Amino acid sequence: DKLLLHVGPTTIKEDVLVAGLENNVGFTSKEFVEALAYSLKGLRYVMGASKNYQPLIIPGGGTSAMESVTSLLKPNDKILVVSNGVFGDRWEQIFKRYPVNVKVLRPSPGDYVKPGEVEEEVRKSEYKLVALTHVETSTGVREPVKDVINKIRKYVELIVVDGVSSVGAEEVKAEEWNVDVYLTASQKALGSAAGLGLLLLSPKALSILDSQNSIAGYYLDLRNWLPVMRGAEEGKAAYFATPPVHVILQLAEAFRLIEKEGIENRIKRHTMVASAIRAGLEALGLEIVARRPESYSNTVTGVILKVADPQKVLAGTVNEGVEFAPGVHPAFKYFRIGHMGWVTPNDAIIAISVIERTLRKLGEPIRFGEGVKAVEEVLFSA
Amino acid sequence: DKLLLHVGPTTIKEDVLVAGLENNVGFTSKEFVEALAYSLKGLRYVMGASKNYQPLIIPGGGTSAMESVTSLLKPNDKILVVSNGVFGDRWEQIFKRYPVNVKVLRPSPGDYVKPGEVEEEVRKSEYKLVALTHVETSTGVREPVKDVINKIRKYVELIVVDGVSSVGAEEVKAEEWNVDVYLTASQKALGSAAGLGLLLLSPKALSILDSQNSIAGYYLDLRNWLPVMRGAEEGKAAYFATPPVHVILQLAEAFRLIEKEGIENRIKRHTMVASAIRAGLEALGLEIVARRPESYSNTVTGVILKVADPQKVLAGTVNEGVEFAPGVHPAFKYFRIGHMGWVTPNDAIIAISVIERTLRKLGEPIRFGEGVKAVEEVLFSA
Amino acid sequence: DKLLLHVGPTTIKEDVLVAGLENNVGFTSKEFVEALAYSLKGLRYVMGASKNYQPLIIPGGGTSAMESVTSLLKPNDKILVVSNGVFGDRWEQIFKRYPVNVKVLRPSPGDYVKPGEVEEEVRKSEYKLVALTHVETSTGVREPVKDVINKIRKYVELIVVDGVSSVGAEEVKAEEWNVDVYLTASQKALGSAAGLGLLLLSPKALSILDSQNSIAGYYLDLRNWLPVMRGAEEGKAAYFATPPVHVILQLAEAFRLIEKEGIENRIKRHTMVASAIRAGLEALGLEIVARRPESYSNTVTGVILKVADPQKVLAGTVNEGVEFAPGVHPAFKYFRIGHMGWVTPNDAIIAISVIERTLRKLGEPIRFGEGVKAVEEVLFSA
Amino acid sequence: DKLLLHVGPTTIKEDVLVAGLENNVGFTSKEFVEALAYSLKGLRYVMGASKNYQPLIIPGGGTSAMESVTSLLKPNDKILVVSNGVFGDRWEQIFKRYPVNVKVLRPSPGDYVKPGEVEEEVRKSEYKLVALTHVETSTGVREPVKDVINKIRKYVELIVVDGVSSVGAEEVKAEEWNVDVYLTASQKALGSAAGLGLLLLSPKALSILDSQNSIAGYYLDLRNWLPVMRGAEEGKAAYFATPPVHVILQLAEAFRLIEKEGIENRIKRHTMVASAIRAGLEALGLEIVARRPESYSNTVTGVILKVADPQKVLAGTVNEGVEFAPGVHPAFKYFRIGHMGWVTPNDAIIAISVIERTLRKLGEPIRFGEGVKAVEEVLFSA
Ligand SMILES: Cc1ncc(COP(=O)(O)O)c(CN)c1O
Ligand SMILES: Cc1ncc(COP(=O)(O)O)c(CN)c1O
Ligand SMILES: Cc1ncc(COP(=O)(O)O)c(CN)c1O
Ligand SMILES: Cc1ncc(COP(=O)(O)O)c(CN)c1O
Repeated sequence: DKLLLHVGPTTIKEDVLVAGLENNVGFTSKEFVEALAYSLKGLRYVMGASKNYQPLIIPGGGTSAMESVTSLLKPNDKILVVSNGVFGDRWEQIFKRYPVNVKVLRPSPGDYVKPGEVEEEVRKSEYKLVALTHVETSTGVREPVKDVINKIRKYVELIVVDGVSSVGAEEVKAEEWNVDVYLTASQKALGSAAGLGLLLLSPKALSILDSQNSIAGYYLDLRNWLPVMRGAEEGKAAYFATPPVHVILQLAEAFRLIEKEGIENRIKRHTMVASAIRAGLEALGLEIVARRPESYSNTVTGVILKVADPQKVLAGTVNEGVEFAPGVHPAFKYFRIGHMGWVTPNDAIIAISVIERTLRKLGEPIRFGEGVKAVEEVLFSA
Repeated sequence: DKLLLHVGPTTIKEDVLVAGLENNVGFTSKEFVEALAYSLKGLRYVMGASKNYQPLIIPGGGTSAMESVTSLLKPNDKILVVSNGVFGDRWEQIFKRYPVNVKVLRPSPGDYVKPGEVEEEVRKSEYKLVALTHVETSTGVREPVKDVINKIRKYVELIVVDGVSSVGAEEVKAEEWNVDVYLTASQKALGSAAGLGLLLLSPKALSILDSQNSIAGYYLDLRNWLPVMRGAEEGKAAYFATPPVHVILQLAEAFRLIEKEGIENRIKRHTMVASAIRAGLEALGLEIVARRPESYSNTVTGVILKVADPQKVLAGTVNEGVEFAPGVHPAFKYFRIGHMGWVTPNDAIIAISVIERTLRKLGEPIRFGEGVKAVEEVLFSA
Repeated sequence: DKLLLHVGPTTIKEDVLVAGLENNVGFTSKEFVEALAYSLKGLRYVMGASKNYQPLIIPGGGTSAMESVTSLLKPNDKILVVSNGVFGDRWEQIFKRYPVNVKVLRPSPGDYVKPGEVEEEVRKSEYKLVALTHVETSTGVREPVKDVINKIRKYVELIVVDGVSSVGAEEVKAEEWNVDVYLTASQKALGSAAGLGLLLLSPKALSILDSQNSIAGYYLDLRNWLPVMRGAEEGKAAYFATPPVHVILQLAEAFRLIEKEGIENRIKRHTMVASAIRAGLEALGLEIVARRPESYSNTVTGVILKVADPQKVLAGTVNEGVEFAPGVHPAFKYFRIGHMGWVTPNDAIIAISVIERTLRKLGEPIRFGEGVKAVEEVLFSA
Repeated sequence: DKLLLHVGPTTIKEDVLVAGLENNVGFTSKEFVEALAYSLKGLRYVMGASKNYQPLIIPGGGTSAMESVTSLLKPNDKILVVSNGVFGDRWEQIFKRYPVNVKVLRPSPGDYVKPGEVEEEVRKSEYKLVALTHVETSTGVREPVKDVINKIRKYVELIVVDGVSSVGAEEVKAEEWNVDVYLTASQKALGSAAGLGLLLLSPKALSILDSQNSIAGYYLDLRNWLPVMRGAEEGKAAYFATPPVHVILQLAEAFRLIEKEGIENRIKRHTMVASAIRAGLEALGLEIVARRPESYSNTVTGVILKVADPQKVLAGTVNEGVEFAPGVHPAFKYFRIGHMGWVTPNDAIIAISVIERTLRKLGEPIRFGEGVKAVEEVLFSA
């Protein structure tokens, strides 16, 4: 019966996986072209953008989408990374491989960089590109990206947001907020199979691709994928390199279900489920990793353990039918709950119940019983 | 009932697709680790290599596997590409993005570069790396890789072979032939879902990764994927970047079926089917694109059309229940047959039958009836 | 790659089987009710009947549908069975269990009972019920049911036709021809999973169910299933006994595909494929079991073997990737080809090719080569 | 994400459904014969019986298996039915169609017939057959079958038990308890797809089939299915009437999983889950339909509603992601929980949570919060 409440893949709807069972479909096939076109439109929809913004779906995942941003860069370009933890630091790790200049702002552990501190930095020095993380998966911290952008937009040429753990769950307004690259992956809050990175580009980013050279490699140069994406939307097949055909069939079904629910409702569901889970944790007397309550993400929650060993908690919860994620930040001793994608009020009950039973057996100080009760309470106020 | 006799994906066995229907599996899951370990061993098996050779399975496909070879290179390295057509030329297109020096040898259209000509060139200039294409998909031409390598091995540091349209269908002996990188994709003669590049590295290539810097980017630096692969074989999960989890489940099932059939039998099946198809084409009085009979690949055959329009043949054959591939070489007017993966003697009958009926309707001069008869004859001598 | 060219199940379309993958559907579920209603309408469509005719879908298959006809009978009722072989004789075997009087007409082996001979019998004696077989699966013989009925309609109270191997492949006009019960199964020319019998009742048969007692048992009394069928069409769930829920989901998808193709086209496809196969057999110099050419059914062909052992032919063809059916009539030494459901021109080529190769190996006198050629010829005249 | 906590089908494991995706399997196919043989052995295993007891798997379900017991009867035979409700009464409804004499014992509503009362009746009159219901699905009442049989065995010729809602969940010892027919269906505690009745016959029942005539019809005469079952176990195909081939593939996979878990563990799991659910109901202050605690079945629990309308509860719970079953007994106002098959401790938490939230909204007097707490408590004492 095992539940996957991990950081992605999470539990995938059966209808989504089943869409990948076509034994005679390839990259030129009519069924593929249609699924690709449909998914490109789905991307515009979940990110809040009109047809002026160009969607791309490329092989790999969040990390390949991130590296592909080098398609917009030239040697010696100046980049500012606003990093709240592991995945903010990945921008720096990627850019270390390229002839570019990188400055990184970091907050105290588990905190977030204030919009004021980013504003101050973009006024001090001239940046070609600013990189933000919408939800930092290592700590469960959501950056106030709208607030940051409103402040910095006029000082910088390009703004990119890693929405890998946010798109499909948190409010995203790529066009309204004037983001140049908003990216995500297939296996998180979109709730589909892994193997794709997804990007939405502003007209300004698109102009760079159409008119300038870049420092990109071959596979991850977005100029190489553009003909494939443009073609698909005009109902034509084009070939750059073979895409994950069947993973894209599954993505199109995920997007069908997302449009059926509606993005607003889907955001509200994530807010409810996450608040319900956080109520349960607090009632138990457990501390959340994220330092600032306004930054509690609706996809990931870090749970601090004062006594028990996170490793044993994880081994134990799998035994009781839920796979959670390990905590990977040197400043904290914790584990993570992934609550995203197709997550329901019932998943919130199971999560807090499995946490209660596992911690009681391992001798972590908690208020047994209080957790599920607090969850039920929040779910009732729906 | 439509047949996919394309260049990859081709028709995928139902058992293979079904293996991807596990809705609660992620990159740390025990089921994933096991499928990854199993597939890594399968790779050693289909490429003819002992445990001293290191397998890697990365996201994307043949093009990402090819680009990842930059992990073995330094600025100003000298590379020789032996190119028989489109996919040989892709090596040059990739290496144009990197600070390296590239020389390319090309034969007459539809021919292949003789081992003597490669020998001569590696004696004239000192090369860090030589790139070969086992089967050139654009023309259906198989390079005598063993013969080339026996001649050049002592003159060059590193030898890589693009086995994208050969591995799982043609004889491959990576260790015996002393190849440093043998690569392929998931969606060709392996007969699985698209989304993966596969590589097998010699101890010498492995030593470079373990001890030297390179010109690689981030996502395609093989050093970043090595911990994941090493870990999986020791039954441990490790994370670099999310792999196409469910595509890997499918690959492990493909490898289970391959081991059941046996690699030698599988090679024999491809040889039979391809010879049977070529007999049918010849009986019809159709010319094959590949110039030299010793190079007729057992995965792809280019079919020259003297009168009818290839585009119309393709539209027509889909109507009669087979999707073939377009011919993409400026020197020829043709279409391509993909005969690889799970292909059977019965697929050979259908292919030549659908070709007969389609060409008859479009007015291409052929000997009606003779095709299927010649196919049946070859199949009967099994 | 094995082909199932048997008498039912035959090869099932993937889309049909996949429709059965819903892990949370039961007999009251909205998805089930909808599939049941849809299939009941599909039944009216493939049998040529308006809304005045009542469809029923019951558990089991052709034999349970046949036995359920006892729902229309009283003790001492007089029945005439027109039997062309094994499945005509099944009517008598069923009715032997009931307090009824049965007379059977039979022709010479492999022949059919002429409409004149049935007319003569219904004039001599008064019958409550006449039972016909549309296609007799043991011999491949199609009875001219329209001609029989036109002659006998005025002399008899009730006419039932076993369309198990005819519905979905041969012309069926239940209302126009004034049939009282036309029945079939799910696993034949409808091309779906086994586990259901299907019946279409005239207003006169329906009046019997609504107003009279019968000799029926419990499970197979159609009066017990009527509330379930009527309910489903009015969008309501009702319970008699648990039906094969998921088999019914698959049937609804089969009917979706049938309506997409159109019944007329589907009949034409079966006629083409069967004629193509018969041309191949004749060109080979093989004799067909059915004695009279006007009775050659378009779903089944019996193939006489003069020398080889049918058992060995069957073992051999499975080896070459096609499962045919055994010949089970004491008067003949033969095997059977099932060509029904999703059968295509390509299946006809494979069938005759596999027959040629298998017979050549076993030393049955045939004209090698001529078979496939004659098939191709008929397919070309499409 | 909807849960099916109904009376059968319940939620089916994905592995089980997937086993039915084989598009080229029929009744003579080697894959079918193997699945049938395997399932017949599985039946002996879950019912506690050696090879002397004969398993049969027939089309339809529990009602067809029940009617097939007429295969053991002769005109004027005397039958005693011990009926605890709806499905006990079905025995009488079936036997009303046959030339037999039926006496029925019934207890007060929601109670059960004591072994003493059955003993008294079998001493007063001589009975050919006694029919028992192991779990009466309408009320959730388990009959102490072992105790009844120990008392009556010497006074009656044949004993049959309807184990439709018990086999795979409750202890069953058919051989040790000397039962002549123990029957069930595919879609209940076995957790597979609907479409099959399953029966296990004693040597004495088998002797009747082999040596005597009966009052059975045709399709449900077990003598007609015996050659099919005997054949399959000796690895040979035989044909009586087409079985639900793909449903049988699924059943064999269900039995594979059952053997993996072990029958004793599976019984313990059902006991735990059911006790946990009953604790939750009691903590809420809800009354259970079953009158006598020793008879609380571990597959079904009737829940009495004092204020709210059962119909609205059912409509509401579907909305909150669980489908339960309606209450169908004139003496009570209630709904039913099905907790059987693949049911887990986590399903118990969800069930009582969904019940709490739904009842709170409809104004049924309950102790909010107390339910889940009591469930968690029982699960923790595992
Ligand atoms: C915020 C964030 N950004 C980037 C990534 C990298 O994504 P991927 O593993 O798909 O390459 C992740 C990893 N889940 C992530 O959570
Ligand atoms: C010989 C050859 N090499 C490289 C490639 C590129 O592979 P991919 O499309 O999977 O990136 C192909 C494409 N079929 C190929 O056939
Ligand atoms: C003509 C005919 N009638 C009746 C039947 C009985 O159908 P079933 O096996 O589904 O009970 C068959 C068997 N395929 C048949 O071919
Ligand atoms: C105890 C009992 N016996 C008999 C039956 C009848 O079974 P079916 O609906 O499969 O015919 C049922 C129905 N669930 C049952 O629960």
